[PDB]
This record gives sequence, C-alpha cells and structure tokens, in this order.
Amino acid sequence: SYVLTQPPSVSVAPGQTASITCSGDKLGDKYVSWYQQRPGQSPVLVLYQDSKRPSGIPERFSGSNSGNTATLTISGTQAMDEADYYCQAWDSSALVFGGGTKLTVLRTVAAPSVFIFPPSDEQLKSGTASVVCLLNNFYPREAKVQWKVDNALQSGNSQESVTEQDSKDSTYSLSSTLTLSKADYEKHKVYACEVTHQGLSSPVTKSFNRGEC
Amino acid sequence: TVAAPSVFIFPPSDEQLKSGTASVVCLLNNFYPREAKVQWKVDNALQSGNSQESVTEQDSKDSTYSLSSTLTLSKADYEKHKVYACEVTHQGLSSPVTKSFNRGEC
Amino acid sequence: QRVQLINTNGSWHINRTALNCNDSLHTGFLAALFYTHKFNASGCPERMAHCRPIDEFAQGWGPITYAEGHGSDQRPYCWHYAPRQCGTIPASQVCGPVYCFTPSPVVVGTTDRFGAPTYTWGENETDVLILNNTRPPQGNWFGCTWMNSTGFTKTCGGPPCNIGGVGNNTLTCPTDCFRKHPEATYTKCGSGPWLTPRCLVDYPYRLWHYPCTVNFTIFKVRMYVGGVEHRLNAACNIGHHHHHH
Amino acid sequence: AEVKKPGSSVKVSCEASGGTHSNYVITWVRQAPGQGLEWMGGFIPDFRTAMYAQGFQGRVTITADESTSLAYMELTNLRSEDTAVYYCARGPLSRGYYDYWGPGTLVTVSASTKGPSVFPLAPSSKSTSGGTAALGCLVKDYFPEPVTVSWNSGALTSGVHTFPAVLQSSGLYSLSSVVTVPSSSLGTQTYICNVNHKPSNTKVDKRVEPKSCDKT
Amino acid sequence: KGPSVFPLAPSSKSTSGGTAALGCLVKDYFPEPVTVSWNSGALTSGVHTFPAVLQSSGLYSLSSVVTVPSSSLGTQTYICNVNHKPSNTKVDKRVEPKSCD
Ligand SMILES: *[C@@H]1O[C@H](CO)[C@@H](O[C@@H]2O[C@H](CO)[C@@H](O[C@@H]3O[C@H](CO[C@@H]4O[C@H](CO)[C@@H](O)[C@H](O)[C@@H]4O)[C@@H](O)[C@H](O[C@@H]4O[C@H](CO)[C@@H](O)[C@H](O)[C@@H]4O)[C@@H]3O)[C@H](O)[C@H]2NC(C)=O)[C@H](O)[C@H]1NC(C)=O
Ligand SMILES: *[C@@H]1O[C@H](CO)[C@@H](O[C@@H]2O[C@H](CO)[C@@H](O[C@@H]3O[C@H](CO)[C@@H](O)[C@H](O)[C@@H]3O)[C@H](O)[C@H]2NC(C)=O)[C@H](O)[C@H]1NC(C)=O
Ligand SMILES: *[C@@H]1O[C@H](CO)[C@@H](O[C@@H]2O[C@H](CO)[C@@H](O)[C@H](O)[C@H]2NC(C)=O)[C@H](O)[C@H]1NC(C)=O
Ligand SMILES: *[C@@H]1O[C@H](CO)[C@@H](O[C@@H]2O[C@H](CO)[C@@H](O)[C@H](O)[C@H]2NC(C)=O)[C@H](O)[C@H]1NC(C)=O
Ligand SMILES: *[C@@H]1O[C@H](CO)[C@@H](O)[C@H](O)[C@H]1NC(C)=O
Ligand SMILES: *[C@@H]1O[C@H](CO)[C@@H](O)[C@H](O)[C@H]1NC(C)=O
Repeated sequence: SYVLTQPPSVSVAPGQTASITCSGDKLGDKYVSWYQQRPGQSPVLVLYQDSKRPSGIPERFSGSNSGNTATLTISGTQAMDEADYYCQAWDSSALVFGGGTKLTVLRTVAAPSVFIFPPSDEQLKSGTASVVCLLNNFYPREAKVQWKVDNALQSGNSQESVTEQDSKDSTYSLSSTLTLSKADYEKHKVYACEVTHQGLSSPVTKSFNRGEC
Repeated sequence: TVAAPSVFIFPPSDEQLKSGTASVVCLLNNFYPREAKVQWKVDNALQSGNSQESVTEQDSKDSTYSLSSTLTLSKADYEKHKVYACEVTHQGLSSPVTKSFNRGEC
Repeated sequence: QRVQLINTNGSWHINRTALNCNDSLHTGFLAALFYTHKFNASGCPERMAHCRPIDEFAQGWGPITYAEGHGSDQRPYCWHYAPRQCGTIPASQVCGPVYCFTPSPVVVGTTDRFGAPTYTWGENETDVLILNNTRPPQGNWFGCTWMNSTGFTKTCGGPPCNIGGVGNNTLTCPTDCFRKHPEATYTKCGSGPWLTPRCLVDYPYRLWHYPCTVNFTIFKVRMYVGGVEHRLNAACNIGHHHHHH
Repeated sequence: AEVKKPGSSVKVSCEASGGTHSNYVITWVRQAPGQGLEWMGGFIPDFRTAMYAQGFQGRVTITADESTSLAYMELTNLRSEDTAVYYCARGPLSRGYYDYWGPGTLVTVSASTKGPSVFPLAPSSKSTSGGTAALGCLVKDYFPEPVTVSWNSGALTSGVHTFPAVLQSSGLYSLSSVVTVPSSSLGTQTYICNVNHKPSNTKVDKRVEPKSCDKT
Repeated sequence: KGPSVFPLAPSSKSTSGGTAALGCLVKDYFPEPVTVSWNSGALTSGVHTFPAVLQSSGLYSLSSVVTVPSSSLGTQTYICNVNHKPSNTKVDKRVEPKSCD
C-alpha cells in the first residue's frame, strides 16, 4: 500500500512564510498536485505538476519537489489563506490523497478606539435623549462596555450592535446606545463610558459633563 | 428550601471488562437548585471532554433535580490509575465533596 | 465542427473508431491513460539512446531518392524511421482513434470495403480501415499513427527521402533534414507527425502514443503547404538549441 | 437530507459526452466529515472501459448513457461508514490532475437496528448510618428509540429514576436506571432490571446484587 | 413616519493626530431597510453602518459613523443622506461641529 503523510497542522504569522511538506517513498519521480479546500467548499486546484501554477492563483503560492518531499511554500500569508491543503500523487494505477494539513493564520490584537457623542439638541427637544458609545477597529471580539451616570451603573435601557469582521484587517466594530427620558437625562451631571478589553492595561474612560458647551 | 445533593459512584461491571470497554457513572440524587458541576479526577488529575450528563425534571410533588455523569474509558485504559474520584460542587455543602474508590480490592 | 467521407476534422469524431483493446497482457497500457510518468521514471533513456541525436550522417548528395523499402521492426519512439506505405488495415487490430495528419490532425473512422460507413464500434470482423496515404498536393495525408490492440504503437506514411555515405553512414530523414539536402521541407519529405527532429504535432492523444515526450513544451506555429495555409500548435522540447532555425 | 436505509443503493450523476470527442476523464471522490479524500473509480468517455479502486471493488458499478449525455455510478449495500459528501471531478485526458471539482452531494445513513446491552452497577457494600443505597441497571449501545425499564415486573415504583436517553459519540444511544432502597433490605429481597425493546423484540432480565470483596 | 436623522457631532476639540469620528443616527423607522450615503454617495474609506437594532416598542434603529482627519473639519463639510423606501423619503442633514463657546 502507498501512503502519503503531511504535518497535521501549521501555524504562521501574517507576512511570514509557511512550509507544507508532502512526504512518501521516492516521491521525487511522481507528478504531485496541490488542492486547497476551504470549509464547506469544493476543493480547487492550486498547483499541478510540481511548480506549474494555473490561471487565477496569485504569485504568492509556490512549490518544489525533490528527494522524498514536496513543498508548498506560501509567502506573505494573510487571513484569506486559511484552509485545508491536500497533496496528490499517482502510483500502481491507483490514486492516493495525502492527509489533510490545516493552515491557520494567527491574528494580532488591536486596542479599541472609544468615542462618545452627547445627545443632539434637536432630539432633546423631542423628549428623548440618546447617548452613543462607539468602539471600532478592535480585536478580539470579546469586549465589554459599561455605562456610568454620575457614579451609578446602568442596567438595561441599552442596545448593543456589532458589524461583521473585516477580511483585510480582521477587526470588528461596536456601538452602544443609551436612551433616556427628557426629565431623567437633565437630572444628572457627569456621563462616562467605560471599556474593558484585551490590549488595554487598564479600563479606559471617555466622559463628559452636560451643559458645558 | 435548599436541599444538598447525595452523590454516588458505581465502579464498572465485571462483564464490561470482557467487552474491551470501561464506563464509570457518577450519580447525583435529589437536589433543589439546578446549578451543579461534576469534575472527573483520576489519580489526582482532572479530565474533561470524554464525559456526558443527563437530567430529569422535578416531579409533581417535589422541586428537586437528578443528574448523572457517565465517564467512558477505552479498553486497557481502566487497567491503570489505581485511584478514581468524582467531585461535586453545589450550594449548601460546607465544602466540595469527593467520593472515591480504589480500583483494586473490589 | 465538420464531418466528411473520412476526415472527421474540427476535433469531433463520434463513435466510428474501433474499440478492440485486449487486456491479457499485464503491461496495462490502457490503465496508463489517466496519468503519465516522469521522463526518468519510465526508463526512457535506454529506449531513447538507440538513435543519433543531432548529426547522424551528412550529405547523401543532391538527388532526392525514394527507396521506402520497409520499416517494420523498431518502434517509432524517436524520429528515426523509414515507415512503409499502408493502404488498408483490418479493424481487428485498432484500439482507439486513428489520428492522421494533413499535417493538421485528422481522424479516420471505420468504413466498409466498398466505403459505406459502419456503426459497430469496430466489433464486427469485416470492419476495415481504408487509408491510401498520399501527399497533400496529390490529396490525402502524409501518414499517420494508432495503437495496436496488444499495446504497441504503429506508424505509416509515404516514402522517406534517402541520404547516406559509405562508412555505415546512412541517414534516411523522414522529416526536416533541412541542412542535409537541397532544401528538404516537410511538404516534400514529411512522412509522419515529426515536424522536425525535436518537435511533434500535438493532438489530444499525443501523450498516449509517445509518452517519452511528456517533458515537451507547447508552441503555436504557422505552416504553408502546397498553396494553402495551416494554423497549428506543435510540441517542441527546450533541449539546448536555437529554435529560430 | 433524506437518510438512506441501510442495504439500499445510491446513484451519483456527472455530465458525460453525448457520443463525440470528450477530452476529459471523469472520477468520483468522497470526503467523510473531517477525514480527508478518497478515490473510487474513473471513466473515459472515448473508451467505455471503467477503472475501479481496490477498496470499493465489490460495490461500485460505473455506466453511462450517451443519449442523455450523463454518466452515473451505482453504490450498493450502504453501511454506516458510507456517510460522506460525494464529489465529481474532471481532469485533462492524460495529465492526471483533477480540475473543476463540481458541487458535492451529501448522503446519510442511519446505522443499523440492534438490541441493547445490559450491565449491572454494584451497590455500595459499606454500612451507612442513614441506611440508603443506590442500585443501578445500565442499558447502552442500542438503536433505535425508545426503551422501557421496569423493576420486579413493575411491582416496584417508589423512587425509580430513569434518566433520558443521551446520544453516544458512535451514533447509538445510552441510558441509565437507578433506585434508592433501604440498606437493611439488600440481602433479603431480589432486584431485577427488566429491559424490553420492541424494535428488536428483545426482552432481557438481569439480577443486581452487591458484588464480592473476596469475603464472599 | 420618521427619518429622524440626528447629528453625532465630533468632540469639542480633539485637536491632535487622533482622527475624530462623526455620524448620523436614524431612529424610529419601519419597515427595513434604509440606505445611508455620505457626500454624493462617493465616500467609502473608514465608513461603518451598524446593523439595525429592534427598539423596545417594535421600532428599528441604526447608526452610521465615519472617521475623518481632525484638520479637515475646518474647511471640508459632511452630509448624511438616508433613503427609506416605504416612505419614498430621502433626507439630508449637515453634521456640523459644535460651537464650543
Ligand atoms: C454509432 O454512430 C452514431 C454516432 O454518430 C450513433 O448513431 C447515430 O449517431 C448519433 C450520435 O452520434 C445518434 O444520436 C442522435 O443523433 C442525432 C444527433 O446526435 C449526434 O451528435 C451530435 C450532437 O452532439 C450531432 O450534431 C450529430 O448530428 C449526431 O447525429 C439525433 O438523432 C439525436 O439528437 C436529438 O434527439 C432527438 C430525439 O430524437 C432528435 O429528434 C433531435 O434531433 C435532437 O437533436 C441524437 O443525438 C443518432 O440518432 C444515431 N442514429 C443512428 C441511425 O444510429 C450510434 O452510437 C452508432 N450507430 C449508428 C447507426 O450511427
Ligand atoms: C500489434 O503491434 C505490436 C507491435 O509491438 C505487436 O507486438 C509485436 O508482435 C510481433 C509479432 O508477433 C513480435 O515480434 C515477433 O513475435 C513472434 C513471437 O511472439 C515471433 O514470430 C517473431 O520472431 C518475433 O518475436 C513483437 O513482440 C512485437 N513487435 C515489436 C515489439 O516491435 C502485436 O502483436 C500486434 N498485434 C496484432 C498484429 O494483432
Ligand atoms: C488503398 O489500399 C491498398 C493500397 O494499395 C489497396 O488495397 C489492396 O488490396 C489488395 C487486395 O487485398 C492487396 O493487393 C493489398 O491489400 C492492397 N494493395 C497494396 C497494399 O498495395 C487499394 O487498392 C488502395 N487504393 C487506392 C490506392 O486507391
Ligand atoms: C458484420 O459483418 C458481417 C459479415 O460481413 C455482415 O453481417 C451482415 O449484416 C448485413 C446487414 O448489416 C446483412 O447484409 C447480412 O445479414 C450480413 N451478412 C452479409 C454478408 O451481408 C456485415 O457486413 C457486418 N455488419 C454488421 C452491422 O454487423
Ligand atoms: C483478450 O484478453 C484475454 C484476457 O484478458 C485473452 O483471452 C486474450 O488475449 C484476448 N481475448 C481473446 C478472446 O483472444
Ligand atoms: C533523471 O534526472 C536526472 C537528470 O535528467 C538524471 O541524471 C537521473 O538519471 C534521473 N533521476 C534522478 C533522480 O536524477
């Protein structure tokens, strides 16, 4: 029986180079071909006949074959190049598919940027005051926003909305809106938004006082 | 009306060993508050990911739950780790309770 | 794209080929249709070392002699050959299409003795292929090739022009030999699908009849024969050379 | 999707030449969930001859219909391991690399039907001040559902606990049945766990008594 | 029956290399969806439009924000345009900085 082996998994940082090896017996005399399968998608061709590359694949992908190992080298890896990779060969009039290798690109942590917008004058005339706290371009996803109204915690009366992850940068965004009645809002002095999230040494507070300007 | 749990552990059967499989079961009898947590430690070392739990519903004339935790071991794995222990954490108990059994001597 | 008496050109033959292949031999040539081995993995050099690479023998003088004789034993794996003239072939020896070359590849199917097309997958005993090889200026094709049912290739074409010396110094070029003759061109001395001693007229089954050319690369060529024009793609290797002749 | 009964047959279809030059060789590939790829066979439209892999020699059959320009493979006698996604590639004639992998097809089968396995659970043999001990009869490795557990022909029902069935990793089920009874009545009364499972016509009884400790 | 575009004015000064943010809040509208566009609908760099959120009394709310360099506020201006189909309503508002005096 003919069996091909590859490392179970490989992890690489963005911008670096990852090496995936397909190993067998005297594999240097075979014509290998590499397949990339994303989760839930049909595999597609990424290399055939060692080094020849089809149309539509970026120049980053490259390969080599010699001795008893075939290499699939990726340079300048990004978040888009995470998927299973398979190695192929022919022998004894039978097809052999190598054990799948999983390539995962670790992500970097980004400190959130926190802004607070006081309620608008026009809306205040309508009887309802809105305070919105914004977090954008932050990672990982687990971030907690805390509201303070003159050293008083707020539970409920707050909505949390999150966008979708950005493929290029792998970052999210979060908007927290606090609603109040006209009489209630006017009866407090200092408002503050507190954010606790990875990448911050201590929680950051963005605050303001009403009626100042 | 908080009631503490009664914890029991049943070693594996003399017949399952002949089928190349081991299965240790930890049972929790009637206890009122739903929240509970069992930890499987063998040879003063914890495990997780190879255990399952099931629960019933408090009957009509009562408000207590019953839970079980079955730990499955592959054949020849039960042959070692002389000591076994099931740990239960719950309110009411003064401290977490552990029911343990040596694999040898019945 | 088009069909005719024999020429099923336009790259579309239907079923009239003869599907008489035998698997008694364990060579498994038919099973070698999916994949092709590497050049040095199939023991090519021992079979490729029987013919002189570049300068075989020099002059043979001006007169273009035609002494086809018979080339019947050696396999046509390298461009050396003296293919004989074949007019008809029993359909019990063919396994797959019979690609023939204008030089543009052309497929010839099974036909009745009187010429009536027959649709039997060449299974019938009476099936016979009619192919009277004749030069393009006089009609028909230079010569052509197929696979015998036992698993060995075959070739056939018009007489090859003769050239040689005296010290066992004979070169019978079936193609090209540009510098060794007063301008021998494929339109005259061409016999098989060998355009030049390091080129082939690629067709879909080229990798199956001549599996020692797997390393060859692709090219697009334009050729004039007689008074007509042919657009063709030919496979030539990058063996150290200057390809602008 | 719809789960195929075991012992049945399935068909996978791929577009095939209508009776002219093809210039492509078809193949079928399967991928069990997170287990990699596997090969079954090939087919060359020009040459009706097919090619079958060693593993599935006795269950695959490749045939095509030129009139419909469609080629299909028939797999017979499906078993639990035959649950996977079926692909259909098309590579060049003699280059041996498969390109343009078509959409996959998912087929599922539901294990088989077999009776349960009953094992006892030894009650604690140590004296207890409260005088309460828990006996238990375990039924596992059974399919399909449900089952009914009764004690002493059902004549005992005070304290009986029957935890709901929990799906096992393999694909079959598990369960338990437990009763708490006075310690002093252990040796004078006989305890039997009655398990009945109609889908398999299985009625198994098992006695549960305190296990030995080399004393007796 | 309300587009209710409320300016989210930028910080008082925030005068630094610390790019500021501004946006418009669309509230009490239904049914979904609404299209939010910036100047002539020709701005895409650093624009976020959070998914609509279900208000307490069955209404919808959505907020759009853009990060802009601090210096550009002096001369450049910004406009928030909202399109609600079942109202066939298009509304434009200018998000000007607070006077801060
Ligand atoms: C071997 O020889 C031929 C192979 O050519 C086969 O028999 C005839 O050949 C056709 C298949 O090549 C048979 O199929 C029918 O032929 C017509 C079209 O099929 C051909 O293939 C291409 C299309 O890819 C066409 O351009 C050519 O003209 C070929 O004929 C039609 O009869 C038919 O096509 C459709 O089906 C409906 C249903 O009747 C038609 O009414 C309609 O016209 C539509 O286009 C089908 O594809 C052909 O019928 C058949 N005739 C005979 C007399 O055999 C057999 O495999 C072998 N035997 C013979 C005797 O030829
Ligand atoms: C189709 O063509 C192939 C060409 O290889 C045939 O194999 C050829 O068979 C010839 C003739 O049988 C072989 O040479 C002779 O064979 C016999 C012994 O089997 C003997 O009488 C001769 O002395 C000589 O050995 C040869 O192996 C082979 N030709 C080669 C290798 O060039 C195949 O049999 C043909 N099928 C037919 C005609 O149906
Ligand atoms: C085409 O094929 C051959 C080539 O001459 C001729 O068929 C001949 O058939 C007779 C009787 O079987 C035999 O002498 C040979 O089999 C063939 N003659 C050969 C091979 O020289 C046929 O006449 C040719 N037709 C042409 C050239 O128009
Ligand atoms: C098959 O070969 C035999 C022998 O030549 C022939 O079978 C003939 O079938 C045709 C009709 O196709 C009829 O004329 C006769 O019934 C059969 N014999 C003869 C001598 O004609 C036929 O030539 C070949 N054709 C087919 C289709 O099998
Ligand atoms: C085709 O091969 C078989 C064995 O595969 C063998 O009998 C013979 O070579 C061929 N068949 C006939 C009937 O001659
Ligand atoms: C084929 O490759 C080289 C270069 O053609 C040749 O020297 C050798 O005999 C063959 N095999 C290997 C492994 O080099």
